[PDB]
Amino acid sequence: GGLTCASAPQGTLRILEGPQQSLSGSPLQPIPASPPPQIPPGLRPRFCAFG
Amino acid sequence: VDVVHMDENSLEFDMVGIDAAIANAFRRILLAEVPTMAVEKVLVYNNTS
Repeated sequence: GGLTCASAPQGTLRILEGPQQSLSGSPLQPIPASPPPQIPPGLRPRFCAFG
Repeated sequence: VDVVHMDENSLEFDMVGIDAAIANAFRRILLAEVPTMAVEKVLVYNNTS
């Protein structure tokens, strides 16, 4: 009436919960790159010679 | 000598026909040898600024 060893298991199942990968879009930056410093339009000379 | 502009606080004469040594003498006189009056001593009775 006691507990005895039974037949060895024939296989093992290991369960884990996993989600999946999306598409590669690689959206690097809101406003991207190093935007260049640049000329103010027209500007004009702010200096003249004497005479 | 020709005088192109003369507002108050400005002059632009020409000074045609003189050497660089005399012109430079005139320029250095105006900057450093023409006399002016300016505060030299200050007596401060109170100053809570």
